[PDB]
Amino acid sequence: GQKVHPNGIRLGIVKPWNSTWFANTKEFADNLDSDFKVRQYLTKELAKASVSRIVIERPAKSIRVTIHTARPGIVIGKKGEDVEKLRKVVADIAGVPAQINIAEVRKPELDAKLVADSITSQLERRVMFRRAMKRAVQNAMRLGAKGIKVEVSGRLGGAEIARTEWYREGRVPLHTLRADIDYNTSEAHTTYGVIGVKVWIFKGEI
Amino acid sequence: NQYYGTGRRKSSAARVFIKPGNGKIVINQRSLEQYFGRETARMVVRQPLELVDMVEKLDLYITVKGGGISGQAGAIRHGITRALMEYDESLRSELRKAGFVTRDARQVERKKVGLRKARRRPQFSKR
Amino acid sequence: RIRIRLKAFDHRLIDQATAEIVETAKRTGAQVRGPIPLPTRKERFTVLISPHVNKDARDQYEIRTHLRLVDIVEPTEKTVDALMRLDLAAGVDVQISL
Amino acid sequence: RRRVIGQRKILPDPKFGSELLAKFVNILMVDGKKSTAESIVYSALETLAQRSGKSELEAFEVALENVRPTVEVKSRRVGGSTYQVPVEVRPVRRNALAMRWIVEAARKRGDKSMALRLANELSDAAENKGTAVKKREDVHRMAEANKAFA
Amino acid sequence: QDGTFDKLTKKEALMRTRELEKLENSLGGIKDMGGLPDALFVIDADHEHIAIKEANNLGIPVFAIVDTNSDPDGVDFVIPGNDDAIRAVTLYLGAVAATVREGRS
Amino acid sequence: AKQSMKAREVKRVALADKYFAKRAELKAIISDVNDRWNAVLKLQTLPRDSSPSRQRNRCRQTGRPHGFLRKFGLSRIKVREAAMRGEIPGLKKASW
RNA sequence: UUUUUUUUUUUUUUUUUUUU
RNA sequence: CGAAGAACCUUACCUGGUCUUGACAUCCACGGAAGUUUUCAGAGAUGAGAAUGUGCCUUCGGGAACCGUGAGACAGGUGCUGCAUGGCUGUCGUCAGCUCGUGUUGUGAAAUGUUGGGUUAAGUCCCGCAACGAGCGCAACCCUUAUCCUUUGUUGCCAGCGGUCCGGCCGGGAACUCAAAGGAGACUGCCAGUGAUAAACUGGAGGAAGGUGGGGAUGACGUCAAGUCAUCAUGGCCCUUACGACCAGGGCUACACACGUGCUACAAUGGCGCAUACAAAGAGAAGCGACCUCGCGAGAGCAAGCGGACCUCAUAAAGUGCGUCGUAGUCCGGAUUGGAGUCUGCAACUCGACUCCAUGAAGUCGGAAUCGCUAGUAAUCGUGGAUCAGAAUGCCACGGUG
Repeated sequence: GQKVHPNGIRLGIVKPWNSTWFANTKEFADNLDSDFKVRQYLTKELAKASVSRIVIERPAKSIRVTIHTARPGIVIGKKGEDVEKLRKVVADIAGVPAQINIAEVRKPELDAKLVADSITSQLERRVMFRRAMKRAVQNAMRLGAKGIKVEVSGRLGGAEIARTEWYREGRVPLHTLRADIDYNTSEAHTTYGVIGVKVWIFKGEI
Repeated sequence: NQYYGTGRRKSSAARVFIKPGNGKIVINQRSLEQYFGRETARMVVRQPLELVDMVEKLDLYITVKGGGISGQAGAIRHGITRALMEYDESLRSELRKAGFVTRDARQVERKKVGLRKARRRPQFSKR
Repeated sequence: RIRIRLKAFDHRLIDQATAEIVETAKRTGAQVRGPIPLPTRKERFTVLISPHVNKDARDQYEIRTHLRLVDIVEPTEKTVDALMRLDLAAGVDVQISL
Repeated sequence: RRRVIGQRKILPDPKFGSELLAKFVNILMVDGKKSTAESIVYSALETLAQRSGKSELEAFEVALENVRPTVEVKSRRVGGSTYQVPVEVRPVRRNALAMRWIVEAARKRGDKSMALRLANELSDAAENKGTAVKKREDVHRMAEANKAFA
Repeated sequence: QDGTFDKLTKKEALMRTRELEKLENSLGGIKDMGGLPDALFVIDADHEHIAIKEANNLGIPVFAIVDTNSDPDGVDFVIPGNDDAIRAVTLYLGAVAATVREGRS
Repeated sequence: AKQSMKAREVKRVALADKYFAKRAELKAIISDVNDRWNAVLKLQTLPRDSSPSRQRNRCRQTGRPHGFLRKFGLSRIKVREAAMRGEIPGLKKASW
């Protein structure tokens, strides 16, 4: 009956930031404003292998962009011509340069997010994804974790249908600010209305 | 050589020294009876020194920064308790046996939401 | 009595900075003051970082924000000059202004 | 309620060493202001003394003898209906109750100033004539009598 | 087996010295249990109670010294005798305890 | 009255010196009760629209005037974010 | 196993679909 | 009430004057340098004129600051349902919580440890009982104390002397308040009584608290099918010639009725007239302002200062010493009404808010029966703040004779 972030409340304790930067008194507004826009652009570039962690550092307002994706080799490009492009279009909004750094998602099966991006991809096939939903969780759980609970709310049937389903492939200590746990999301549609999946990945105890 | 004390009661904000002999009680530049002349509380400020024969052996000098005579009458009590505590270890027993050693710290588990007393827990003879 | 009102976010940084003056601005003139504090802002800090609208994720921090008077009894150039040469130590806000 | 923490300790009076005189004026207050009211009650013990020119403080007890009660009646319904049943007020409640009866007469009692109400009312008490004696004696005509109906 | 059980706070460690007091007195003859029992040797039927029920549910061998209140059909082995006190059990046990090691061969 | 008179204030707010408070520094001295020239004030009072000190104001961080807290530079409805980014430095557990 | 401290208080309308 | 300003006011609403891409904001099409100053009209929106101006790159290209008219796309509003849901808050709650990963007596709504003996104020603690233990409440991190410990000396701040031209004045040094950062010390500790030398409860060694020492605080599941539906955050659904946005007016208060919330007036445990002893809680450059000039005063002027003990707004009211009434509707009652004035304003008058002198409506201790308020707590005894071009008696928080 509660949804409860383990993440965000505990930045220094095994759960690092989505952004760590410093603006004084007057200079905060356009930084923050750009912090939605460069994020917007990056994820629609990355979606061909998603983005697990989207890490906006700002060493001097100018932006040390640090992007965890499953396949770097497609945003590197045929070697360097999309790394030019990105660094242009993420500096442009900010008015200041943006140093596009990659990282590789170290096996998508174990991740802070990519368990939700696997299940929400299936809703683009439009057929009965249920055949593949418990499966695609249990696969990723043979390659990592100790428990996971998964929730789907959305338009998942026909004509006027909106209902919500819940599933438990292991136990979940719900908040514990010491544990290795991750909370996260991802969002789909199916020509009728939203399908928004959420996760609690009890990876390990401490 | 000399001794000292300080207090914080209702809301004084006063000190005291002790000097070697002749038995008086001044407040910067006037005597006790001039500063407290009708305040029914005037009697206590010298009372545990007169015991131990102050007249040729101790002498007293009070100064002030929040006048406040109805609090000062006891702020001086814990103050002169301090002064004595280095002159004579023996009177720790006296000062304690007559209360002069105490200072203001106690409410009795009072009102926070509406119930008069609020620490004492729900209570029975088997339930 | 010209009051150089040294401050920092942390105790560690203002400590290093006052300790240079109480010695070096003292060299041939004043008994220069520096440890003497002000209403040091030991409060609690709350910014939202909730990844959606769900329970809390407003991670509460603590601060020092520690502040002191450096005091110089006379402007006497042949003793103070090291504090004006200390300009390079940008991280401490000095508020000399009086 | 299990703890023995109950009542008010205070210090005695500034002249003669009694909790009696302290508590007496520490009911008479009617608005707080303590110190000058303690000075008026001192003048009350002097305006008593003008009746003889001796130690009339020796007669403050003698008067209060006719005004200390035994009984009080409290809220009691324990046999399906009003059933009093006085029971005694304790040894320390004896003259503390008498102050209330002296004060509740004094408030309006008509004499020449604030001291001369309490001087005369404790004169009357000495002679058994007192308003405070009559306020006592009415709860003796009432409660102390229903000791034969309990 | 070392001294590290005494860490943290002495009351956080005496919380477990009470756990010792309540567990070694109740499980001290079975501190390992890496696999299930294979046979049950037993001297009561109504206090011990549960033991004969668990055994019979699982079809386990049972060796049981018993009296005139019994139900012999719930044991593989009745041994007819005085149910209680140290004199009666001690007649049987110095053979039982020998055999369960000298028969190993 | 939502975006409103902003278009009318913006064209004359910045000149409240030229309309009065520096144009006054000779002729307005005589013109006072303390100085009694009765002829004069009544022929400086004509600008009506700029006529300072008057400013309808611009609450900026709220798109419309659901009031404006002059102690704080924000709208009357706006307080709750300051527990979630610190813009009111005494916003803590309530005094009731 | 004596158990009358007054007798009464209008209809509604809550009610998160569904096979499992 | 929302409304913390229903007479420019965040506009209801009564209207009239404009509109329905409207006030605000884009992507291309052809083009423009951006603004200062009065005069007459007009209730405001808006209308009719007269003068004065011409910026930065500079590929003379493309445009910037920055203003246009013309295209196609195209703009919006507290409208409540708790019932798609998440934050958040509450009075219940400082109960020591429930129900579960497995098990299994109950098919299932029974809780299944609450059972059987005893023991504590206490699910207190010895066990037992077919019951585990799993972790989120637990174990407690906290803030302010309060007493101090070092380093300190702060506009602070003065032990003991140095000058006094009598003001910590300025020499002059480090006891302590103060200011305060790092932090620290009280435990059944040892003494008597208690009983099972359990329990814990009393007094006390010793204390700045004592058996949570106090005061703030967090406020778990469970929280009424209660909210925050008027910033929430958003799923299902609004009206759109419309619930969309520009702008001048005004009138909410009447008066029979109550009924109360909030105010008081009924005189000496009162005040009245002259004179005397001590605190501070606060807010403070859309700032706060002394000394000092003119004063019957609301209220004018001069202006040092003062950014956080320096400037200022308190010179709390009580109380105390000497005089005056003599129980007297007054000397006290501001109900109020004769005139006189003001700080702003388009604005207060059929609409206020306060001032100076004349006065003086109910007044003399009211019954029944709506709950204040147990402690350092309600009589009693004050000062501040925001909304906001602004007058709340609302409320809001700590001091103190008591």
